[PDB]
Amino acid sequence: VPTVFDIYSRLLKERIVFLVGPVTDESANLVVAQLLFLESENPDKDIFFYINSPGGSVTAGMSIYDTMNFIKPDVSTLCLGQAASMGAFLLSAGEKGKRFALPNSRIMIHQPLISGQASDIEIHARELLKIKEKLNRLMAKHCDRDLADLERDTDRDNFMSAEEAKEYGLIDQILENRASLR
Amino acid sequence: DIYSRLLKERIVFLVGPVTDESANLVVAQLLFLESENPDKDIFFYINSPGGSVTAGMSIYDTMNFIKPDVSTLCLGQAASMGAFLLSAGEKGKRFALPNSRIMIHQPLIGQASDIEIHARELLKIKEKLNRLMAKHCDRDLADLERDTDRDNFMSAEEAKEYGLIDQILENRAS
Amino acid sequence: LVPTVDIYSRLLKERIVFLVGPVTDESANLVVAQLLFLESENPDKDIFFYINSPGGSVTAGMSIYDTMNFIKPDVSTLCLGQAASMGAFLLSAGEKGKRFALPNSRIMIHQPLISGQASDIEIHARELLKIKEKLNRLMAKHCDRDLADLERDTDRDNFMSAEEAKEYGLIDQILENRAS
Amino acid sequence: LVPTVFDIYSRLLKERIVFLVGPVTDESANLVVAQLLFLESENPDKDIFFYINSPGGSVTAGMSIYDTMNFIKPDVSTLCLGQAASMGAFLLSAGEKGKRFALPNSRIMIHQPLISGQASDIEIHARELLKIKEKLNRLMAKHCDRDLADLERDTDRDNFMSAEEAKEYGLIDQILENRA
Amino acid sequence: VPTVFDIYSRLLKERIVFLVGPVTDESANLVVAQLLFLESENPDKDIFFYINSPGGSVTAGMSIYDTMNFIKPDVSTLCLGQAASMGAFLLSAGEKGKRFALPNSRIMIHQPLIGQASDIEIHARELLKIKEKLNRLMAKHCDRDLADLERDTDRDNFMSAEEAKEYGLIDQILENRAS
Amino acid sequence: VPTVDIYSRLLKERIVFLVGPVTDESANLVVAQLLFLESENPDKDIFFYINSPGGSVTAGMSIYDTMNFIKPDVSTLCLGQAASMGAFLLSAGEKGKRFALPNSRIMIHQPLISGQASDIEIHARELLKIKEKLNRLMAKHCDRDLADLERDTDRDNFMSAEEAKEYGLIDQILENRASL
Amino acid sequence: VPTVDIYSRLLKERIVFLVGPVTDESANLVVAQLLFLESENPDKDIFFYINSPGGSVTAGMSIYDTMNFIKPDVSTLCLGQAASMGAFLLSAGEKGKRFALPNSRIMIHQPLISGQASDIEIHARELLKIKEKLNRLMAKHCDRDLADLERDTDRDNFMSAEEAKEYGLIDQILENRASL
Amino acid sequence: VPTVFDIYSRLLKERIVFLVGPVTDESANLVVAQLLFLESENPDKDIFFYINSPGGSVTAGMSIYDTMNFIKPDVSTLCLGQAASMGAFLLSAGEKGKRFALPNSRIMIHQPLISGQASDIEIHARELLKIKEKLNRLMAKHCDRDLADLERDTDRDNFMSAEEAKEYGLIDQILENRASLR
Amino acid sequence: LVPTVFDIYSRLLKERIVFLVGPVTDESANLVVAQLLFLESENPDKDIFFYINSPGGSVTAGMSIYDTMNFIKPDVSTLCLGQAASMGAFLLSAGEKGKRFALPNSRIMIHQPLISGQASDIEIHARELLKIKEKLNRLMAKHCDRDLADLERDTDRDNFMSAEEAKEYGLIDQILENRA
Amino acid sequence: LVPTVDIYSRLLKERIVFLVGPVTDESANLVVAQLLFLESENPDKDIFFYINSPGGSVTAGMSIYDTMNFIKPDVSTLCLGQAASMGAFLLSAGEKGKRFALPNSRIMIHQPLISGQASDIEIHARELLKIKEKLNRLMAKHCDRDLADLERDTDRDNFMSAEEAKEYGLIDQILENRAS
Amino acid sequence: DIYSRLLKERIVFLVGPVTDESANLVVAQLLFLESENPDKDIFFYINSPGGSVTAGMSIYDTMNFIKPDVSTLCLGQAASMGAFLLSAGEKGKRFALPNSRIMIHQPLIGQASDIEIHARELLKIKEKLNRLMAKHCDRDLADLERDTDRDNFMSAEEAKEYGLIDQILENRAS
Ligand SMILES: [K+]
Ligand SMILES: [K+]
Ligand SMILES: [K+]
Ligand SMILES: [K+]
Ligand SMILES: [K+]
Ligand SMILES: [K+]
Ligand SMILES: [K+]
Ligand SMILES: [K+]
Ligand SMILES: [K+]
Ligand SMILES: [K+]
Ligand SMILES: [K+]
Repeated sequence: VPTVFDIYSRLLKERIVFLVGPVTDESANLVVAQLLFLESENPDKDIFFYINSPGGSVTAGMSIYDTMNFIKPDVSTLCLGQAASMGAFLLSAGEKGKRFALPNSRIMIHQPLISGQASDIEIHARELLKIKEKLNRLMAKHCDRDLADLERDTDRDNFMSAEEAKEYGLIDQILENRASLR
Repeated sequence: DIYSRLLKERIVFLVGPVTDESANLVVAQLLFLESENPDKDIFFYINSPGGSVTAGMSIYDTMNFIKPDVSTLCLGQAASMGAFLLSAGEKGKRFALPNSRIMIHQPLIGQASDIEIHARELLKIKEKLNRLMAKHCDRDLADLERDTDRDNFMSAEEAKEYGLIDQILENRAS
Repeated sequence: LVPTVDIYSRLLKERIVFLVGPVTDESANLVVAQLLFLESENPDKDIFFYINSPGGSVTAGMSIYDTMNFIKPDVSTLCLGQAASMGAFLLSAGEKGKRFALPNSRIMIHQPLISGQASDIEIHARELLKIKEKLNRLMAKHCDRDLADLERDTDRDNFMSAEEAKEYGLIDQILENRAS
Repeated sequence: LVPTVFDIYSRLLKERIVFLVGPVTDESANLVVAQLLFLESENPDKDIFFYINSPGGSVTAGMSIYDTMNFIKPDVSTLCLGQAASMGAFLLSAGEKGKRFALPNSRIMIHQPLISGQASDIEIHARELLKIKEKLNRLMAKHCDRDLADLERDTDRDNFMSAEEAKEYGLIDQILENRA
Repeated sequence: VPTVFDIYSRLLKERIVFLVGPVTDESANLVVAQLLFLESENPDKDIFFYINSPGGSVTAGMSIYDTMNFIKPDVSTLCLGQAASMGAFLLSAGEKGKRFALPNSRIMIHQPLIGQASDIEIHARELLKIKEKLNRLMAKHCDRDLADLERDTDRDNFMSAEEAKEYGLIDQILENRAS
Repeated sequence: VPTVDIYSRLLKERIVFLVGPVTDESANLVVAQLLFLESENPDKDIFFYINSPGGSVTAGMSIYDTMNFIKPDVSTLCLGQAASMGAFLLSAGEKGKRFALPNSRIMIHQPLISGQASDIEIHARELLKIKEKLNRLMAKHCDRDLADLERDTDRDNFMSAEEAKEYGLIDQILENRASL
Repeated sequence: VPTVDIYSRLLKERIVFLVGPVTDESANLVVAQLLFLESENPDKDIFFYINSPGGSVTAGMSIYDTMNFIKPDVSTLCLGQAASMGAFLLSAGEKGKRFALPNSRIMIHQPLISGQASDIEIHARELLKIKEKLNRLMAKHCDRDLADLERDTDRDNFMSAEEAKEYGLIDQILENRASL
Repeated sequence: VPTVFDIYSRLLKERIVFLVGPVTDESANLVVAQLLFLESENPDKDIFFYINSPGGSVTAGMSIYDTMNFIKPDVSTLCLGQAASMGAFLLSAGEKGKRFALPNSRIMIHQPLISGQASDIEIHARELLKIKEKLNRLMAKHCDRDLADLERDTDRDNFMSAEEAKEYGLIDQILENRASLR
Repeated sequence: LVPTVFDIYSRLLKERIVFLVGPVTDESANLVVAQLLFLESENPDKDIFFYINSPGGSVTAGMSIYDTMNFIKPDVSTLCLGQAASMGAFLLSAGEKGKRFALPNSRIMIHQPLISGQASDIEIHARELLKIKEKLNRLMAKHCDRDLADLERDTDRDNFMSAEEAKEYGLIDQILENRA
Repeated sequence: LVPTVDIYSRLLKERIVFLVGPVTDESANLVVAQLLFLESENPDKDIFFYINSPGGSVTAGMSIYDTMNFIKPDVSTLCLGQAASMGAFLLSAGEKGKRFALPNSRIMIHQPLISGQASDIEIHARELLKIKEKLNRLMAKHCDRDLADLERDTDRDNFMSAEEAKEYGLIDQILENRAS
Repeated sequence: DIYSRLLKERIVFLVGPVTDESANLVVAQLLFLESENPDKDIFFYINSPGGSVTAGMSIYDTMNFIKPDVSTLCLGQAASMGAFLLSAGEKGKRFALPNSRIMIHQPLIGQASDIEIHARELLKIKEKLNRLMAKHCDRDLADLERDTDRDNFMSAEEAKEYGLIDQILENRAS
């Protein structure tokens, strides 16, 4: 990581935080920690959360989501490359009006998928369906859409261009260069 | 071979895990014995820890389909599907040797939509087997749900009291 | 590890043929060979095809299906244990009026599954979708059902009891014993 | 693992039926060669029935069967069941013209050759592969009564065909639904 | 396996049945099948059950044990090489007066050995029931007190043929066709 | 890594490297260097040196959109090779500032890849969307017609520096700082 | 193996097969068949069918010396392929009775292989002795000059049946029993 | 193995015995058993021992050697393909005057090679050297040569053509076809 | 694992020494590229000393170094220590003429390219490999002041050379025994 | 896992360089780099090269050897533990009069060891034999011994005590302490 | 780091197996400590099961070569080459902690010609180490051959009586 500080620590001084690759407990908590630090540095200035992720752990992603909502600074989100599954959930969770994608980003949403005794399978199946239901409800809220839309649109993999994600309510604006924003 | 010779005495064995292959071999022997003589008892000796539910159901439904009475005998152990099949023997002709042990328990083992479908199917299987075992044991479904929630080991005498077998045989003095 | 009197050859004399376990080229062709043999021994007598299978290769299954329909004897089918996917397809393909299940059999139906360059992925995706359509049209015919029902009812795994399979049109009768 | 009757495949050999099932290997191909030579020796004046359910395999092992078919006196009638892909399709199309058949739900697939050191050696083996590619196209066009350029176009990528499409192409002569 | 009949089927004509190596469901049931076959052949003649086994599955061993007592023929036992754990249990289960060992055989006896806490509890309890029943039956075979067997199986207990005769596990040691 | 580290020292000269496979992590490191250099001075050119066989399409698009997004012109330099997504990024450099060294090689091709039919259908459609979008963008980079890119990427297409320049993928070949 | 076993039945017709790699065991089985046929009748031709990619040089020499040792002429037939030691044995057949089918292929090359310098020296010298001896024998089989074989086996040399015949490796190409 | 008897059992009726591939306890004892059987069938008729072997276990080879010397029938030996190490030892052990090779056979002789505490290594090293010495002495006897020749000529791998093996004393005659024998 | 002085290789970089050790990979080659670019930036008027002990590796990674050597202003003097084989020899011979050296017991080896799908793809990649083979021969003949046909002859198989033989060939200019 | 005051860098200040374990390109080049560094720090002061190595790559060892002889400082060598094969070669290559061993060191010398097509095996066998001759000539010079002695004495592994190595000419003195 | 700090107190550790790398790290620390002060004692703490003979000899010869006295201390265990090095400490300054254990034993580990060469070398090594240990212990070579034929475990007191160490230290009260 090229020092100049290492490059990512240098960009954190500009209040940029990256989520790259799969969402795990460790990658999620490092994002969380940066969020908490930037709030400590300045609780009123925007934070810029750059997401390039295929998704990953649901609980790890929820640690990021809840921290984004907790802290005082607005967390603006930007998809580069892709935001799929939990990546898309988090992209759509950015401060409304400050959710962005670059022109050739790809977004994808879908229902939960997973890798004992019948009693235990019942317990975990019921929990998995509650998780599916909660994510559809939260996403509907982010997207300003009907819950029935999210139930329909996550039954199988739903790949979206940047424009399709904006029309869906998942992001607010597509930025090709600086000139954009409106 | 020894097992072919004993088939001539109308003896059929279930030994070791219940698989599609081991179950169907039992099914074929049952159908053969019925073809040779549809009216004479068959002796089904079970020493098995269980295995596949559908493979076991192929044996169960064959036992009930064919004309011969299928007498069952537990030697060593009959656990899970082994115990189900032991209890399925013709009533009055279900036996265990004195130091046999029985064990009964509930069934064991993508997208959320698919997990839901399969969990539902597993719970349907669990209830059907409990209802069928209750019928074999002349007990209630609620007793079987109770008593199979975790592994439930039974001696021969305990199995007889429960209704899974009719008699314990030390020797031919019934 | 077969007993000898072998048992499956002895039962082939009673015109009984088994499909047990996954459908592969080798397991399917052994069935084909038995069907052709039985037709050779007597072309007018029914054959009894006992099925306990989770399915497998579609093309291997189609070799069985087309042989069942080609040969002169009626092929009666019996599900014991389970008939899932291609197994269910074959169970439903037996001579109408002679498709049976034992009472605690399980049937399951679903759409095709698969467990390079974009051009080639395109060619193979199109072929898998053609297979999906053909099997729905064929199953709808076996079941005396509408294509739109089969398309719907196979989108995900669809488990059926013996009585549900009868109501659906996949089998004709449930047999509890030799008095049904 | 084969039923006894005295082995079922040997029993069907008495009916002049020869199977090719699964991948074409030196050993599986020579087994077909051996059966063809045997059937010709037993009676050179009766057709042989070559049933194919194969995804293909080694080109050279396939040519050993091909040249044997054409060498011996009997007409080798071919039948596709399940599938005949790559070398399997080549051999299906090589059956005596007028005696090439498919069952209704069999599928055919044709394509150009595939393979799964020093530059001088890469050159040598590459040259041989393209020689195989051109030869097989020339022979397939001959089997299909088609122009070489059609086969060149149609074998660049995997080309799947239903029995009706394969008949229209010239690879088979007739589709058999049953004994009618 | 050489042929004459293969060698073991030929010795079945002498009513000799072998248990060799680890006791498994499959090895145990093959023994049961031979015992049942010999009883059908002649229920009034003794069977000679030669044991060279380190032990194995308790339930597989019990299937042989109960069959030995179930069938009409006397089941004479002979240890060659070793009879350890379940092998020793089966050796001592022979018809009393007809349990034998060769002079350099070795016998060994010991106690049985091998999820959610609830399941561990269930299985530990079953293993301890196994422990008590096995001690109860061995004391019966050896004509000893339950407390002796409890004491003497807490850890591995190796016994010579003479020691095994002294304990009550066998009746006679055979060097030649002696007795 | 020699220390002054060598890559940070060259970052001072606005040199950024893409070496080896394009992954989420290697692509994002480039993005961070591009963003950093923009912060340091938004009007001076950046020199993006590429020796890469390709890799992830979406990881590469993250580099692409960043190149087009920031104010600095991103000049590209192929050294060794620029294949697939590497060649894509070489061609995305600011028109007039795309270069290769004389024995560099470029290669272009259509996308490559290494469940249920419904899902296979969804991903096949998305892959063909990717193929079309990339052909559309490359045709623009090269000031060529889409049908030329469709034709010219059906299989691996290797190009010398001189061939890549004529194609419109690069602007100039640089032997030294006097070939400009 | 179909039963009459198929290979024993063809052994009655003095047909012996070499299929797949030449190993000590496959080579010695051929030797035993050749010796047996000599015992049955020492004056009638033997037909040695070869579909082999080669294998062990010494195992192959055991076949060679046996062919030359026994009284019967050993006619050879290449089907599929005869490569390396396989082609060597094809060419060792009784001159005038070496054949190939029309789409057979032959390949020839120099020996291939897959400690202390003193030992490496010993085995390198023995391998070059093998190379020379085999080139010397092949030149004789083909009625050609040694320098031609040295030149023509430096790398893999693939030959059609027509090319192998012109070379002197085979005598005739057989389409059927009328091409003779 | 083509029945006609299987082919090798058929050739055993003509008193032909094969050793093919590596010499192991099991392959050696099967050769031994055939030797004992043929002696039982007829103790005065020659036996023909065809050898195509790279060698193998020294003790297993010695079981063959000693059985060949024990039984009443002469054991004539024939190398086809190759006879290396213990294969060569056994080839050279055939009845003198009846040791043969086909024209392109290869023979090879060499000293023993092999795949704890120093005391144990000493014991096994001393045994290995005794084995080396005994094989050189026995081979010298088979070859009618000086022991010093065998010590020299087995220090490293010594590959021999059929003619070189005949001149060495290892075989008696090379047979190209039936006409040979003398 | 490098001694501290501030790292030893960085310390020798202060003396304008650059090492290539072991296989040429994208990452090891770009590390050399980076050091060359750094040394030119620090002082374009001083020679760089490129010490090579390498068995070769990726041709394209080697070309990235080659083109950089020729691109930058400094003379890149090369020195063989231990060995320079394949791409290592190519780069050694590419040093500024008059400044190519070997130590007395170093060894050089040159050879043609090596490599360690569908026939259409085999053709494409084979064609590129032979293009690499001809290009490298043309460039080596240029480095060695020799005729192309000499390099064609002399690189067909592994060609090992002592320092004195490599000097006579034209690959190096002088052998250095010590500082004299 | 080095202690810090790191220890090997601290001892490099006293002009001590270690070779420990197998000789590889990387371990040899680290030594070369230290030798060149020490020469740079002071070209007239002795360097102390401590060797505990079983040997390894000949070409990597030759890179060390030629650097020892090239640089201006005398390189004194010290064997501790063992110096086997290339380690012994390097121990013996130290400045004459300044080659030492500790009293319980072990030295061992032997001929080279190595742990495709006949043509290539020939080329490489010839190169291994050239290496064998060069190392014998060079060791004979270091030891002030005849080539015929080194040829003889390296045919198999030859272990030497410190006193035997002195008598042989490989070292000059055995050092028991700083009073020898 | 902790070990760098203790090196400042002239403490050097041998922990775990003796390898070329672990031995040479010890050698380098010994030479460094001598360079810093050639006259002050060095404290070499050994907890080792042994390992490579030649790697151990590199330490041994360095201990004897450098000017500083090398005091040795066994903590935990010193077995095989660990025990050899413990006994090699400057006489009068070889120590063990009270529950240390020592163990001594003989050395442990192609063509017949090569096996002969290496077996001979192994037996030469065995005798040299026995002669050297005898010297350290003020014992006879024949005692050491006797007493190392198989693993010979010794307590601290047994090791002191044998001559491998001089004193057992419970604390600084020598
Ligand atoms: K916030
Ligand atoms: K019944
Ligand atoms: K029909
Ligand atoms: K024909
Ligand atoms: K009894
Ligand atoms: K830009
Ligand atoms: K002949
Ligand atoms: K004899
Ligand atoms: K330059
Ligand atoms: K010097
Ligand atoms: K000292």
